Amino acid sequence: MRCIGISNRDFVEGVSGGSWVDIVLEHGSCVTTMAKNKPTLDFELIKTEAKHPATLRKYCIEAKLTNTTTASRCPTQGEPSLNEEQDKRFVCKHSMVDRGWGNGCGLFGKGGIVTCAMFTCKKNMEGKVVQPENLEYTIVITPHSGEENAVGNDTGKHGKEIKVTPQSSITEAELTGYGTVTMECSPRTGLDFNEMVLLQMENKAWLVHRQWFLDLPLPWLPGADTQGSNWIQKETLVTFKNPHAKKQDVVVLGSQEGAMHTALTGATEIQMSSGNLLFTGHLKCRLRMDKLQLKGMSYSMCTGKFKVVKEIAETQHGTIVIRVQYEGDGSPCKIPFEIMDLEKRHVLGRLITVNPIVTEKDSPVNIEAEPPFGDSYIIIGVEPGQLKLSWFKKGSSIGQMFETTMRGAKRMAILGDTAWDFGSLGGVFTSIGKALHQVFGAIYGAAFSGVSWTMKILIGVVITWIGMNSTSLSVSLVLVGVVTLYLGVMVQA
Amino acid sequence: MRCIGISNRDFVEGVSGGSWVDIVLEHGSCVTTMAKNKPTLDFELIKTEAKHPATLRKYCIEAKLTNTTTASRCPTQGEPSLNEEQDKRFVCKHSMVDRGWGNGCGLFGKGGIVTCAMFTCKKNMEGKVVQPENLEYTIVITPHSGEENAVGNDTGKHGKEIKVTPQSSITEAELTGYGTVTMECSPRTGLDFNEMVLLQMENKAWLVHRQWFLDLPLPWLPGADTQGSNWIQKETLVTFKNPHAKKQDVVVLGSQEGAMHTALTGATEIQMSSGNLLFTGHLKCRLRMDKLQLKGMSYSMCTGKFKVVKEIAETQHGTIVIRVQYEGDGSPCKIPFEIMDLEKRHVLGRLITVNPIVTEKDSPVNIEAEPPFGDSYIIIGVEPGQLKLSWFKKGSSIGQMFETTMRGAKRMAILGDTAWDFGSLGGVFTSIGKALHQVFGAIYGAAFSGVSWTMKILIGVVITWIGMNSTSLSVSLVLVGVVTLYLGVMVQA
Amino acid sequence: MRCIGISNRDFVEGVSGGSWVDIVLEHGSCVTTMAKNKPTLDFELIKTEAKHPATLRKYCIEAKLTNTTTASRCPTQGEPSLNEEQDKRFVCKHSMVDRGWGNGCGLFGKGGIVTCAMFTCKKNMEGKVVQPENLEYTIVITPHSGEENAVGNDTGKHGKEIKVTPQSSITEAELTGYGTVTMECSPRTGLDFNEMVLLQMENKAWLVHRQWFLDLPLPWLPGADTQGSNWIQKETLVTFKNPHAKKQDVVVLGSQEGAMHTALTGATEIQMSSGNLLFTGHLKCRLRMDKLQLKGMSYSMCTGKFKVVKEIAETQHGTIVIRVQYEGDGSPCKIPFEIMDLEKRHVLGRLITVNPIVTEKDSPVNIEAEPPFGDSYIIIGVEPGQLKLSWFKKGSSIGQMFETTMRGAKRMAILGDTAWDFGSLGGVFTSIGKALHQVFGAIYGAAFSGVSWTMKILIGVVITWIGMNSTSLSVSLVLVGVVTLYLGVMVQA
Amino acid sequence: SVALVPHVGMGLETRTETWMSSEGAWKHAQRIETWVLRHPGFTIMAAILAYTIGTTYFQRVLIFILLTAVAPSMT
Amino acid sequence: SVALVPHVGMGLETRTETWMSSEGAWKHAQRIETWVLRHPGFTIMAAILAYTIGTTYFQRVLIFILLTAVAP
Amino acid sequence: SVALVPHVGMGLETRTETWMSSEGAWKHAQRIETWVLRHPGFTIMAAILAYTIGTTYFQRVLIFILLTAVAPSMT
Ligand SMILES: *[C@@H]1O[C@H](CO)[C@@H](O)[C@H](O)[C@H]1NC(C)=O
Ligand SMILES: *[C@@H]1O[C@H](CO)[C@@H](O)[C@H](O)[C@H]1NC(C)=O
Ligand SMILES: *[C@@H]1O[C@H](CO)[C@@H](O)[C@H](O)[C@H]1NC(C)=O
Ligand SMILES: *[C@@H]1O[C@H](CO)[C@@H](O)[C@H](O)[C@H]1NC(C)=O
Ligand SMILES: *[C@@H]1O[C@H](CO)[C@@H](O)[C@H](O)[C@H]1NC(C)=O
Ligand SMILES: *[C@@H]1O[C@H](CO)[C@@H](O)[C@H](O)[C@H]1NC(C)=O
Repeated sequence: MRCIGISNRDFVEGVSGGSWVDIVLEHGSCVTTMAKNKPTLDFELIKTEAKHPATLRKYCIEAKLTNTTTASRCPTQGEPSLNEEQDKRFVCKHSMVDRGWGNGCGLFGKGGIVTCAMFTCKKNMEGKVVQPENLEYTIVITPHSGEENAVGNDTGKHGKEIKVTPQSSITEAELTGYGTVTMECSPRTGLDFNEMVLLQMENKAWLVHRQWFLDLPLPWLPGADTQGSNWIQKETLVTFKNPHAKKQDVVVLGSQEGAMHTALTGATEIQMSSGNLLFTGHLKCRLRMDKLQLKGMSYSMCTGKFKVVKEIAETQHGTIVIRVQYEGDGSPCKIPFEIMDLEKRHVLGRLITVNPIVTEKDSPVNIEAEPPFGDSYIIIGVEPGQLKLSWFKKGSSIGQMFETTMRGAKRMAILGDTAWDFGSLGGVFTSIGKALHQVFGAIYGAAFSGVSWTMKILIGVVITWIGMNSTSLSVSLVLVGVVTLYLGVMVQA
Repeated sequence: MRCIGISNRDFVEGVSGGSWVDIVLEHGSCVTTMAKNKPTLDFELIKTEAKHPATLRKYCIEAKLTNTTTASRCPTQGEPSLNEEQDKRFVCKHSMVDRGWGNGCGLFGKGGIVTCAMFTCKKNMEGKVVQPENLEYTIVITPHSGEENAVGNDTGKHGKEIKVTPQSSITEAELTGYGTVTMECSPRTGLDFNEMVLLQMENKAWLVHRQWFLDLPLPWLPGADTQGSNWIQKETLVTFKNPHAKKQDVVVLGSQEGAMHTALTGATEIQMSSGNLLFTGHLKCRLRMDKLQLKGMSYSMCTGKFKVVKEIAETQHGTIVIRVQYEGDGSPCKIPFEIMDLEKRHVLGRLITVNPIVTEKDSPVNIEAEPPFGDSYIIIGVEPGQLKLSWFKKGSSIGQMFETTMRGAKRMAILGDTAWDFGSLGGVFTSIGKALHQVFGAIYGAAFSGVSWTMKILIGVVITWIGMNSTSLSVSLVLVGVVTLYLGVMVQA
Repeated sequence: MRCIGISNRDFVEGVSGGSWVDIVLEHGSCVTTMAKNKPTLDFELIKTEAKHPATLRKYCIEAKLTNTTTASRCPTQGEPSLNEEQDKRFVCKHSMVDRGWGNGCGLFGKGGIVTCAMFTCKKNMEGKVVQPENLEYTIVITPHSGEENAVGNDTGKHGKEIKVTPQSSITEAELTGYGTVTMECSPRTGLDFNEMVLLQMENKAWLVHRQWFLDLPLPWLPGADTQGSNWIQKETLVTFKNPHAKKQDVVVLGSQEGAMHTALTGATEIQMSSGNLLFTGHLKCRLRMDKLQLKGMSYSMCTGKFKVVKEIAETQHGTIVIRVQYEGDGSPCKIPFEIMDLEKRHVLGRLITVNPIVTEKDSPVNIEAEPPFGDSYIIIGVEPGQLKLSWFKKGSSIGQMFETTMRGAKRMAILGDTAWDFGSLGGVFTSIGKALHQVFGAIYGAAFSGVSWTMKILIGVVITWIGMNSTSLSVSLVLVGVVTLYLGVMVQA
Repeated sequence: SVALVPHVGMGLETRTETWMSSEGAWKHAQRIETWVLRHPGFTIMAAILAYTIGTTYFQRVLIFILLTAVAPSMT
Repeated sequence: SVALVPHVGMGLETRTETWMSSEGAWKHAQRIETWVLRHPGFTIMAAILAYTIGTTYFQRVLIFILLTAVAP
Repeated sequence: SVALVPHVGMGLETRTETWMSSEGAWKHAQRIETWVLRHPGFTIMAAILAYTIGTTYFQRVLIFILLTAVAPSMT
């Protein structure tokens, strides 16, 4: 019941013939899985951890210059020389200054000048790389037990926590009363950590693109470095000035921390202070329900009277949660629960909290159900004393199908080809849709890499216009431009 | 003789009927003036001082956040309110957060959340403004006295320093032995300090455009503010994060000192530590030579022998300097000095140090002269013992006319229409030329404001291409095109 | 009489109205000057000294490597780091090597490797630059005194040595018995030492083009350098081998001394061991004969007999030398000397050793004369005992004219437009030829700078073929091609 | 500056809100709009040149938008 | 960021060398070069689009340059 | 190598004999001559290509001479 209250909640219905279903668990999201005669389960990916990061590169973001020395040379007599030019701790530059009798030079003309100052890093940021085998994902599996304090409860020990590492494809959890859930996840195909860097600056951290990180114009040390003083391209952090060709000075540029934050705009903030913790990305998992069992599948029906102890509340996804309490005898028993039409003729609503049971009489039960659009009767208990609760559900099936289409589109915009795995039962149309998405996505990704969302919108308008003024090409370009436009509206940057 | 050695040295020849000449003095440059009956004077604008500056606004470049406070509302109950949302010491933001039974809420849905944090500037930069009336320009006037230690000498008291203010903009300098020089400067038309800010960051200072300074996307205080509790646009230096629509937090962005250094790229650095000293920009002056007089013009010519005590040396502008010492009697006397062909039939070059004299026998005399291109002979003194020194000057007159044309083109690029004042004697063609340049300078200076040199090169090529393709309109656009391509090559940013 | 025996010998005859004649003195050449009532003189530039050379650059020709260190990095973990990379004494190279479990690495792939070695110069070469005012030319002026041991004597004190420097146009020499010779020379236009470098390798030295010297692909130090260790472009003298992507080794390349001897092919060797001594190049001089008088004009003709003590011998230029001893009384006296036809009617040849005299009876006298082509008779003394010596000169005026045209064309090839000054009295057809030569010489020098003689021959044939297959263009190009072919045949490289 | 090369368009975006998602969204367009409001004379010239170079109204509007966008970015 | 609004094109430049003039001269030309080398796919898509939209070769090359310069 | 950049064609030649003037005179000719005798196959391909590229026998001979001279020099 931990999923109840999350806006980014998905409902995966049904398993394959082999009683499995594929799900993709995202951070900040939550998946509720339902299958016929199986317990409903809530899955949340709550933690991704990177272990044993190697340092790829340190970058200096705040430096200090000292020991500024300069040497001149009369015109036509070549380059000046400082002894400090042999030391790479010194940033140096050769310029020209006017020379003549007034400068102690028997000749007139441009003479060579060299300025050297010792470069010292004050603050640096570190780029760390982690091996995919060193990832560990924490998934929390909370069943729909109806327990009193379980609705949207992410603090208590209602759910089971499991660790998903590449060191074992199978992760099993014993859910007390529900049998065992088996998950086979893909910790190597989530975020591609071979293409990524864990960038730690002062007290914050970001997950960044590795090649972008290696192109940052700052002074750097290789991660292998130990001296901490032989900075590469220190010139990106200093500036020499020869205002009137009379004298050359050098000054360190200011701290680039604030500029790095501007540079980090479209990256995802992570934790690196005490452990490398990531709360972003997804985990594709194959959920195996074979060893799952309805808790209290072997209970008789409750015959006594129920009372509502927390009034029906609608969630953001059109389901309703109610808390009820059994007053009768015979606990533990199975709660009678039905959503019916106004005639009390057709059953109209499916349970989410499947097989709701009373375990202790004085312990109330939370029951999530999905009513139909329009009016309906939530029927609880048997006669006499049956509760007949009226509920109206706003919306329509047409509006729901449109909202399902957009969520599906948004899942593709975020997951890419992995979105075809999301509720997948190994069907043949899903493997085709995935393969065509992989080739179209690879081509699309090469063509729109690096551009901002405003550029994708401009290009989408351009391509759509080249199709509207074109033929089979006219539907292709209009389709490509419209998907491009949609992705520019959906992408964060 | 101070100008000798400077590569940005300009020779202005000729006075008007009124014995005056208009000169422009640029920082880092220097002007050598000479008229027919006048002594040669060197002019250098050596200091611009801006006095009594008022702070326009302080910008915050490094802040810290403290006292973070959050308030939440349940869904459908609108936005929560913190007391700190009315405290201008706090930056605040509203967001949405999923609520439900697990969050202590009776409903499910997006609840409003507001996060506030107290804003404390740690480091700020100050932008000061000076009134045009509080400018003080220092000009040093060095006569070509031939004095021994005067060649390219700025570390001495050879020249006379005049101060020029917008109130006392006409001043006279008594040049000992050379009469009196009068400078009528226009210190209100060189730089427009009503449009400029003296921007002081930590230990460095820049002269920056006022409207650009006010458009800086950083938190700011008015110049009167003494407390620092009313920072305008604090949101530019913080970011609020709601990663998973679950919890909002606010973090201070890093120090913007290095980003401000990037922002200051095409601005000119100044000094605001020992007073507001500018070593950039120009001063237009009318030089009056009426009361100038050549020194020792009643002297008889020396009849003794001279010896070279410092060999002839060519300067970067095609002139030579030589230091000779007198060995004869009759001091003070005029030095016989000519530049002739090998047979001494024709006079080939002229003096810069007009009327060179010997004041004391044992004090060597420095003499600057302009030899012709090619072979020439510097003849010093009269026989017996006459000095005859061979000199060869590389280059030609045609190449000199190209260098003079480029030096004038570059001056119009730097000074705009003020370049028409540089050696002006008040003619009609100069007035007409300056008036047209003021108009084309307005139409150009509005069309290209805010544009980089690369964008000037591109537009210059585009405009040139339109001209080469469409004769009245064709020559006009190719001229605008090639002038734009020149100004893109010449500009610094 | 010092010219007598030099193959590169020229006879300059006649002076201008101002009693001067321009000559060009080359190293290894010699000039004999004649004028109607003037003594005959011999002029030889025998020494060019450059003084006070500054080191422009040192170049390492032989190095050694020591202290070789290497460091590797696992694949995807960035670059390895050696501390020696900070010291610029060390040459370093980054490469890639196969890494894997056998190499102690947890991944497979290309890992970074860095190799460093200490670079030490064993032998270097220094290029020095001299200022044109620090050149001293030594000219020996030898009168045709007829002295016994004067003919071709370069090891004696027969002439007067004069020192030509830029510090004085006029050089004057007392010729004892011949008055005074005045020379106004052009030391600033002999060689352009501002474009030249005096290159000193182990024990030899060359005069090299400065830009060629600054483009030498070798490790260098600035002439200002005093430490001797911060070598620039050290990698020009080392090789890093990574033959199988297993291991990177560095080795030093061999001594480039022999390779530098190949590079110095078209250059002229000088002496820098005990002072910068040059025996190459030319000096243009104006020779003033105003104060030259013949010696012994107030003597009477000799009356006694003469005996030939060294038989007539022809020089390479069609002059003859004879040594006679006076056997009579009345010394000092003038030697009766004519060249006549067999009938002693017509005077056929002139004296080179004009006014030959016996200074002492026992001292024999050398007399140079130019006989006509064909039969001539050398009449020495008077009767009784008058010597009458038949001489035959082979050749003709037509052959002497052609050899003169080849000597003048050869002088233009070597001296360029300076050849027009060689026997110049100041005509306007010499002034126009010289100015035109300076124009076609500048276009030719720019067009054929850097090409060898075989390329000059190729282009000459190609331009001639273009001209041959072109009327006005045909003559103008066949002529350029023919001159290009002649210059390609005459140039030493 | 690193601020000139931001982490935009890298293909690492998840459903999680990125570092400065709000600011990195409309900053460029606001920077363009502030620039045009400070340099209307270049925009008039860019409009003139776009019209002259473009042979069709689609090309002209595309050249104008690109010139106007390029100019504050090239700085 | 303040770094995105530099002090360029303000008509205050004198003969004096400005603050980071030598550095900041080609930094945008080197930035676009790095980006084109990192993202050839867009540059290839920019060429095809510039070819299709522009009629003349001047329009094509101009659209291509502008597209390539706006993208980074 | 420095040997590849000789001090040839620098315009400092005097009447004085230069450093390896007799030696350096025909080295390049002798070097090209030996090469043709060791690599006659390329000279045939050079002749064939010259005949094909050039329209006139002056173009063809020039292309053959230049191609035969470049071949042992790019090495
Ligand atoms: C830098 O200056 C400090 C100041 O005394 C000095 O101690 C130190 O040796 C200097 N460093 C170098 C490398 O010269
Ligand atoms: C969450 O569950 C824990 C565990 O029993 C409970 O103590 C807590 O009160 C619950 N919180 C809510 C909001 O239901
Ligand atoms: C900020 O926090 C400190 C420490 O709790 C407190 O003393 C101070 O009053 C707080 N300021 C505000 C405005 O709440
Ligand atoms: C400059 O002039 C001062 C004043 O006499 C003198 O002391 C100093 O030596 C001079 N400097 C030079 C370089 O001539
Ligand atoms: C180089 O090696 C020698 C031993 O051969 C050692 O004594 C010396 O300290 C080393 N120098 C450096 C700079 O490593
Ligand atoms: C050259 O002159 C010197 C000086 O008299 C003399 O000793 C020597 O023998 C002479 N040599 C010749 C070859 O005439």
